[PDB]
Amino acid sequence: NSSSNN
Amino acid sequence: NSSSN
Amino acid sequence: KIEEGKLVIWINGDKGYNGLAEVGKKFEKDTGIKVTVEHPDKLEEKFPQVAATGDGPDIIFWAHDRFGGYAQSGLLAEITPDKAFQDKLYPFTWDAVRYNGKLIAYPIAVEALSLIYNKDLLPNPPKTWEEIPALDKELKAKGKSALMFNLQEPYFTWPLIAADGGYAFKYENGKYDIKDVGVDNAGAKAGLTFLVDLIKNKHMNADTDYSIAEAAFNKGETAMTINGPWAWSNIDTSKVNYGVTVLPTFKGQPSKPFVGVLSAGINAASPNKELAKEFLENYLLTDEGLEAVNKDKPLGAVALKSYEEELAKDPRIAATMENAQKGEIMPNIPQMSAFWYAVRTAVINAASGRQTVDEALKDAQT
Amino acid sequence: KIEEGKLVIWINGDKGYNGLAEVGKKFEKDTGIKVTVEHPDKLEEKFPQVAATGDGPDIIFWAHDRFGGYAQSGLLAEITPDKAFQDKLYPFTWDAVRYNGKLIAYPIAVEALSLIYNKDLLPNPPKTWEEIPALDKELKAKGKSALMFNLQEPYFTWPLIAADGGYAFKYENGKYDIKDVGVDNAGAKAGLTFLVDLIKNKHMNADTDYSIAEAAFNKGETAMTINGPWAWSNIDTSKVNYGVTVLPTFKGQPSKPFVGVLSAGINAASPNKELAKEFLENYLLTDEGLEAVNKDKPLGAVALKSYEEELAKDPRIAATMENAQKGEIMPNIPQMSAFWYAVRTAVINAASGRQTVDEALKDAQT
Repeated sequence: NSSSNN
Repeated sequence: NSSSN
Repeated sequence: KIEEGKLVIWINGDKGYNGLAEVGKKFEKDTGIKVTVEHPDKLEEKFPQVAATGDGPDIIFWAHDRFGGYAQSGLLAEITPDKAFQDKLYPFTWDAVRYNGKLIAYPIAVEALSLIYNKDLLPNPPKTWEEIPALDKELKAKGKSALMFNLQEPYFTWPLIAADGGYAFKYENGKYDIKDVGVDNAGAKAGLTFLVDLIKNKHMNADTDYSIAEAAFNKGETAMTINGPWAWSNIDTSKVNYGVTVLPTFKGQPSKPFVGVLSAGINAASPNKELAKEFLENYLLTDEGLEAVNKDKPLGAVALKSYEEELAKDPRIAATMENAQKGEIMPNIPQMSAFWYAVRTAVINAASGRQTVDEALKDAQT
Repeated sequence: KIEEGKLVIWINGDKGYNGLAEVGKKFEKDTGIKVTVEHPDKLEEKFPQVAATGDGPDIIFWAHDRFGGYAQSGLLAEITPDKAFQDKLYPFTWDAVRYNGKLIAYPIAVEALSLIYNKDLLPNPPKTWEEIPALDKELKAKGKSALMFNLQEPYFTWPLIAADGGYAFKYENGKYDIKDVGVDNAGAKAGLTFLVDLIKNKHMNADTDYSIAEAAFNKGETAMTINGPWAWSNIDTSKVNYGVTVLPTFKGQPSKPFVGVLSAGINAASPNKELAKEFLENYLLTDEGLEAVNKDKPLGAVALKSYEEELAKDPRIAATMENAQKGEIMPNIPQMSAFWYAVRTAVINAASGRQTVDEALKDAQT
């Protein structure tokens, strides 16, 4: 989740 | 003299 | 829309908003410009919405980590104080509010969490987290607890998670790599595991929040708590004989709190930008201005050199600085909101038993 | 020659240079650089000579009239404080240091001459210049004199010359017209003629200078004098019971003193421009900074709003403001140097009878 959406 | 440099 | 000729300011209800209002009153007396201070709930989340339509407050106060996201959305006005003014504040505080090479807010104070303890219940606070379980057992037999703090906000648990190696985003080549997260490495797992075990062994409750923890410490029910400078005022009122010191170490490593720079940003849609700059530069960022806010609720270590020198003598400030130095300044990138939401969910799910520590963090990583 | 990592400041010897030096020490302990305050004689004339080449102070203090000439010669560094800082000072003070659309100095104080009188010699000061001759005759019988002021500097006689119509350069079309000088019109002739007659009738000596006048008044020998705020310190020490009031009128018209804005300019050749701006912006232009200078020698009315608020209560300052309002701010055009030299000669020559008033003023006009 921390690394998500661009 | 007032208008001089 | 935002009314021209007045200033509306938003600041968290835990801060010295009444003190800030006094600065606002001085501004109005000198300029005739009304200043209204408000403290909405979840203001850091409300601002983006209201500022999107072109509304909201003229000035918003919050730790710098949320400002990058605001700037990326173009919700903040660029500030350009002369170099002389910039010299009145510590260089690193300006870096905290610099996004894409532009200053996007005025730094106000440097906040870091510290261990706060009751000297009448524990004259010598633990130097390590590993000592807390035994200490709680002892205190429990006395009708008291060892430590209580807000488990609902990741800000408070992060110092323990980062202690043995956990981290948010890897910083390399002069930039943060959003794709390289450290919330699920060996160190992060060890830290959250220790916290969850404290819960499993009845040394802490998974439902403990800010209010509960504050009440417990101010009423003398728990020997320690973890909080910031703003909390000192309420403790002074409770008359508890407290000390503020370095956070306990974990696995021989110091706790590493995420350091926040309380900052004041100006709404890009505000028709009062220059008025806002004059209020912040000429009134708030002065010894008298910061003193007014600080008297209400302690700001901790301030960005204004002249005033910090006056607060340096305070042992509570020295402890705040010691913890700040052991931790790290939060990045201000837009991804910080995703990071905080992710960790919040991980901690709550693991603490409540909804997920194993390892899977909760694996999901936070993703 | 010049020196980097250091600040050399020049200011007139009658001002509070010791007080300014205290502000300098404050700067030194925070930045590490030493600040040297000096008060050379005729510094306003030496500055252009040394600055023109490789020498001179980093910062120069003087009334704003001389700065236009310095700027035109490229001797001053452009100042660009942010708009917020500008709002801490009155707008007209910045206009006084604006040349060719650029700020070339930091305004400090607003200076105007007032009538200073000894209440033990003259309980009620004269409202008109025409009353002085009779007043002097009365005092002469008691071994005293009515009035004594510095006749060697035209600044002190200008209020009388301008009272009935005299002026320096006419202002029209958004600029001073150097081809329209009013030092020889009916009003100017009447004013200087009155002064020449006062001397001819032995009511004042043509050789009276600053030192002579100051000693006479502070020793209680003369009932009145004409001077600025800086002179009040020496009078307080003399224990003389003095008052500061509006200048006498001439031909029913109020005297019109030329108002000077004491300003601080930075040498264009200075390698310490940023340090100089920090000293002026962050240290001097603060309540504590101006207070230190003011404590040594009164600055009179100040450009800084916050401090003026505290000084406006002083009846002596009120008198200063009243005379300033009846006068006019000095132009800062390059021709001011010539103007002052020309009128200085005219007044001295006419007062001593070495030139007729008409020829003296006609020459000054030219």
